[PDB]
Amino acid sequence: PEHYIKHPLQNRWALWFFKNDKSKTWQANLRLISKFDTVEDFWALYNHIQLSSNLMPGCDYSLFKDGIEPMWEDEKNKRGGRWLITLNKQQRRSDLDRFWLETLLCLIGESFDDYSDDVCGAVVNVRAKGDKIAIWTTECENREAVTHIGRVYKERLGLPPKIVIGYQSHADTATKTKNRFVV
Amino acid sequence: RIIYSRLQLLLLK
Ligand SMILES: C[n+]1cn([C@@H]2O[C@H](COP(=O)(O)OP(=O)(O)OP(=O)(O)O)[C@@H](O)[C@H]2O)c2nc(N)[nH]c(=O)c21
Repeated sequence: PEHYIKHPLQNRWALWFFKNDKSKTWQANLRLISKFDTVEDFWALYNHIQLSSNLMPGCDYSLFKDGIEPMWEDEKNKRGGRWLITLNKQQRRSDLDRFWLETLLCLIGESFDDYSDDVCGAVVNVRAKGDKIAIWTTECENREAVTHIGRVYKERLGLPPKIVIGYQSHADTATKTKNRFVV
Repeated sequence: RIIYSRLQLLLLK
């Protein structure tokens, strides 16, 4: 195999940044950082930007398929939901960056086999109360696809069987949250 | 579909 060709990704992805320093409306604080559709370009971007652990509390990164905005209101997210990884304060140091990188690799590598098309993106929230990472999927009622994605993710993060993770619909998250599924 | 294992992605860094 020749080596002058970049390694294309199945999807083009968009990286977004959030910091609550521009507007009192949530959506106006989102910044598109960049888009990429090869492995080499992914790494160029990843190597240029801060580790999640070095961001100020209140910031997010989001990696979404190009065409899907990183918000509940997108056509591909409104009926969807997320698998949620909740981290304690000490895990900012031990696990946040490695879990986020593994999440990015899961996404860009199409690691969910028959159900990769149900994946919309992923979000990391750096927060003083405890950081969160999540994979967002398009349809909270597809039990088979959602459960499969969760099991892949748990395996890729190396979480043991006694650590249970939960899936919440965005419709439930947005209302004033219960798990629809656990793995 | 274009799939990459974890190893493949890291080698290409
Ligand atoms: C992901 N998202 C977050 N927000 C707003 O940002 C707030 C914080 O949502 P957050 O997901 O950033 O979590 P945080 O840990 O800061 O607080 P919590 O999850 O509410 O406990 C939400 O309550 C919404 O007001 C959102 N507002 C809209 N309209 N759409 C979105 O997709 C969206």
